[PDB]
Amino acid sequence: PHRQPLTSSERIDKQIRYILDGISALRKETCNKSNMCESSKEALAENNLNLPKMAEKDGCFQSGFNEETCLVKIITGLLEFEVYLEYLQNRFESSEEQARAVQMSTKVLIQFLQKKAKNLDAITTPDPTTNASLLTKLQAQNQWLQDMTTHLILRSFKEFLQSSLRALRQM
Amino acid sequence: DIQMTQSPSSLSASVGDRVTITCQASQDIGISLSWYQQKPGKAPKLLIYNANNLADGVPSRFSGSGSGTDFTLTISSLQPEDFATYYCLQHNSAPYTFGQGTKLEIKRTVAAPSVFIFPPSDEQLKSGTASVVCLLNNFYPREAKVQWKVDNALQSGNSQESVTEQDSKDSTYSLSSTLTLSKADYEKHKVYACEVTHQGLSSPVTKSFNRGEC
Amino acid sequence: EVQLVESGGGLVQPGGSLRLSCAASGFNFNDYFMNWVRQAPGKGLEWVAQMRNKNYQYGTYYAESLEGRFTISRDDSKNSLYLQMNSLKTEDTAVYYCARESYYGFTSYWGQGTLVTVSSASTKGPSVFPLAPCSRSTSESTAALGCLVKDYFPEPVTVSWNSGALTSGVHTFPAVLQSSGLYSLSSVVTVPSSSLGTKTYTCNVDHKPSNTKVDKRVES
Repeated sequence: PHRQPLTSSERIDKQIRYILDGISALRKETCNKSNMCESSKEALAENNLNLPKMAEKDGCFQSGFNEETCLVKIITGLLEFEVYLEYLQNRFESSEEQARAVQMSTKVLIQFLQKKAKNLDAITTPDPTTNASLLTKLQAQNQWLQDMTTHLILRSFKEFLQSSLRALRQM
Repeated sequence: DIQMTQSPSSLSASVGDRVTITCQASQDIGISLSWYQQKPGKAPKLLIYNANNLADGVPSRFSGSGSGTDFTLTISSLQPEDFATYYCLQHNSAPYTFGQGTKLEIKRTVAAPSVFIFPPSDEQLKSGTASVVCLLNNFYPREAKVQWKVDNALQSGNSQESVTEQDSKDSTYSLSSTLTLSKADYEKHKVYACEVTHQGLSSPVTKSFNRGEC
Repeated sequence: EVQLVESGGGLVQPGGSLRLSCAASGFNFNDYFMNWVRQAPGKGLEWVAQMRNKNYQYGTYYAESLEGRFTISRDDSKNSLYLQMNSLKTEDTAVYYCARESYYGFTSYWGQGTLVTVSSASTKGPSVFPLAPCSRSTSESTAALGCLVKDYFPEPVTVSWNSGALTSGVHTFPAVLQSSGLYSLSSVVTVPSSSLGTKTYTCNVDHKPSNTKVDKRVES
């Protein structure tokens, strides 16, 4: 079935939904094994994590909406998530393709959004050295802490993309 | 790597007393710390896992406490079988790390050693070496000084010592000191003596023999 | 029951290499992380290495103090864990325990351990000499006798008295390492002095590394 060309915004919308679908498949696999995403003591794994999240000051919610500050926050947030998506690559075999897809699709999305931004002056790029050490730190942990880290990343990334999707529909 | 500081290194306590052992981690490890008990000649035994969970069959007088960097093992009303070496294990992030260990020993009343001296055997002497052995049997506390004298001359550098683990029935120690000489030096002398100083003795006790009388 | 059995221990020259093995049974070996832990004679526990499973890409971690001299590996088709040790030094002399790591990270099961001795000394059976006083005491109610187990290598030796029938009052002391590189220990027993000459006392010494067995009847 044929259609007209997607606009930039429609392309972005479709990209986010594709990533969410992939995150969903990853979540399903994680929660069907090991601790079954039992989350009572997840605060323990959260200590080592600085996961991006929306706040009202970011201007991504309908109330207090601000297109410029929101877009900056989404791009900055997604750039910060990338080290955590790299972490996820080793945690899924029997789902290699899916974890790979989520990671690649997020990179494509970042580029779409950076095109939409111009300028990128307010965009804080995460430090590679800090990211390499963080990744090492996360991988060194025992299996239980790694299962919890995995679940926290998936949930938090899902939440960030859901809020991003809603905000980008207003742009 | 995460470093562990376990305290104290050694602890002397009475049966029925309460003791605490602490471990500090060099960074936050959450609750990912476990406590091990080890008896002489045996593999370590898990007592407490994930900071506060008692292992199967572990008596409830054992309890673990703490989170983050500071952890405590408490033992209430020590029983004789509880005297051993205790270790914490950091198992948050590899490489995992054991603490330095706490050796927990029974406090008992002072017991003076029985002292015995043994000359070298004729069988050993055939081979050119003479071992003179002094035994201190069943004393408390562990601290004891043994000094060797040959024809009244204080010896240095030619003896080695060995001390047993605390006895499982009477809570005492025993010490064995060996003086080593060539057959030639052994034969040049007459009086072989071991002098023992210990808290249980009001004055030092000397045991000796004369070489030609054996 | 879970069983972990170490092999491959023994003596090795300074600078040498040794490969330890661990045969696991009674559980699905493939699913578990495994560790090596070591303990130098009379010293504290030292965590050595971790071998992860397939799910974790067979990742390996090592204590930093080892400076990369050791290599851990596994063979899941044989239910076996390995520790390849290189550039060995005397401070690597220890009992080495194979251990199963919990999901939670703590060590849950241990092998009995295998002794590795790093030394220039060669395997040597002990000479066993009697320990008996110069003469019998007439005053004292307690007598001591024993055996000196001299110049053997490596550890360990086992000593019993009267084929295991005499255990009360027995003290078998920790070996001392002599400047020659050989070990020496004494085993003593205290007995009522009235027993002397009414009964035989024989120490039974066993040194598996040299396959030596010695009975020494002590006359006092």
